Amino acid sequence: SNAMAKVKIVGILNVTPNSFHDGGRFVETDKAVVRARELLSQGADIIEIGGESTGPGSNTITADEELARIVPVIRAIRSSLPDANIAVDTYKAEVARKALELGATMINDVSAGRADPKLFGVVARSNAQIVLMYSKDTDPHTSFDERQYVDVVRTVYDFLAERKKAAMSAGIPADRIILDTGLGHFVSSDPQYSFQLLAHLSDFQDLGCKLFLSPSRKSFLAGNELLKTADRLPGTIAASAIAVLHGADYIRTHDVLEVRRGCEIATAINQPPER
Amino acid sequence: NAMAKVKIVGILNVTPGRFVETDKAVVRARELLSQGADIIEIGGESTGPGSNTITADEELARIVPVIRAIRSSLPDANIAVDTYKAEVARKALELGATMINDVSAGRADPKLFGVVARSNAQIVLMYSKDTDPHTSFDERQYVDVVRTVYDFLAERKKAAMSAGIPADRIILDTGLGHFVSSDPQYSFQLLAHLSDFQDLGCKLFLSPSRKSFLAGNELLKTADRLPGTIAASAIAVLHGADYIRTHDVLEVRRGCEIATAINQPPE
Ligand SMILES: [Cl-]
Ligand SMILES: [K+]
Repeated sequence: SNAMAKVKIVGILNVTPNSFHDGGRFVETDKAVVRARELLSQGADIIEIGGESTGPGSNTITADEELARIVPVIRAIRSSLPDANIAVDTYKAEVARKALELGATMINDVSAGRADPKLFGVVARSNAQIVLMYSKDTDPHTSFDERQYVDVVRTVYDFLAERKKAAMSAGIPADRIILDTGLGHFVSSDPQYSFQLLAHLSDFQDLGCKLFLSPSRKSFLAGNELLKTADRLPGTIAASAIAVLHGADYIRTHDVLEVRRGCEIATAINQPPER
Repeated sequence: NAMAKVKIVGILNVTPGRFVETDKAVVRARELLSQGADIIEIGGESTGPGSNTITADEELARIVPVIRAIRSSLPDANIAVDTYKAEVARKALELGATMINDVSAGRADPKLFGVVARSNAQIVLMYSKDTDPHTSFDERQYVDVVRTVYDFLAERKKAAMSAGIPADRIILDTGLGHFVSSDPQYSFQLLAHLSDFQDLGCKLFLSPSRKSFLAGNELLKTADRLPGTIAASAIAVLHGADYIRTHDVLEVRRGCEIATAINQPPE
């Protein structure tokens, strides 16, 4: 029949220790597992585990520290929740390699394969999907910068087409390549460009890949009131629903319950009558 | 011998119909005073990242009814106005404000210094990395942020005095957060070396006030920045701050009292 599939909701699971010094890792691992269960309980389809933040102001960490953070978490989830689908947010080949050996089935590379020349190969030799994100910066840690564009849609489309080609040349087929236009500071600290990408998201379907976006209480949702993170849930729901309406196949979020429910409405609007 | 406590400046933002704002504004003003604020700083125009310009008429429409309401209901309240517009400062001073905080340090409106010169009010000159009063998201780097900010404040104090404002009515703010840089390290460096600014001979005013430079390694959002704000505000006082601007009057006043006590020499 003509049934439109629901969007896949990607729950964000960031593993960041509280204590700066050594010790207290079992406690942090246990906390991450509890959060993973809650994400699944709220209806997340994929749990995206990351040990290194890449938003503005974020610190770079070594592959060893990154693995020390996520490995115990991945192992605990795969062991107790084997039904759960795990994605790993990393730009390092060594980290991706280990994550894939442990059962992760998706790698989300904020640098679209530019940070580590070996990452595409690692993904190619697995059956994992790769999410290629557009970023205005070469460095995987994005900057606060009010970048301007003549036409952001063209710039991002051209970048994603080139990264898709590069991934395919490295051995990853098109059916395992997912594209993310980026939103917020990854695109620009000037919010207009994020809204323009959302308006024209359907144009990206021509690249022949599933689409992944993360409005997720980002900067661009501040609006006229200059709303801070705590007040951006309605805007996050609206932007995520509109993204689904315009073609998003995956929505990444910290607010699984609410964003899943808002996106269900977008899917229902896109659902043609059963006749 | 007894060192005076810092003056706490309570933030009262009047940024959104119109009339539904004033009784609520008076209620908040009363609460700021109840918590121990010495000055109520009314601001009708946001100047943080992503903000846009509002007209002088719109700014006046926002703040004037609030100033009038506070003067009437809370006559003992000292009022400051956060504005870069001469026309707005002029009206605020006529109505009783005794302090004008200019995020542009007199650069945005060539007539603002003259307006303040022709009053008995104090002016707060803040350092901003941008010429436009609405600050940008920009990870501005510096070879020596303390030297850059010090020289900027010196030049601005000189301009204020040239316009007719005496040194005893000039207050300096190094800026913190995005005004200095979207890279947090520079805000911490200014707090470390705040005592160096005492050489300019003016009282010092700072506003850590839950700014994003306080996010730290955990990338803490606003709701979780109170401990950092308390620590930063207390260290600012320890290092020479005469005024601390905040939304959290009670807690910041109490934390700052500890810094004052640490600065109190023995008997
Ligand atoms: Cl420099
Ligand atoms: K303001």
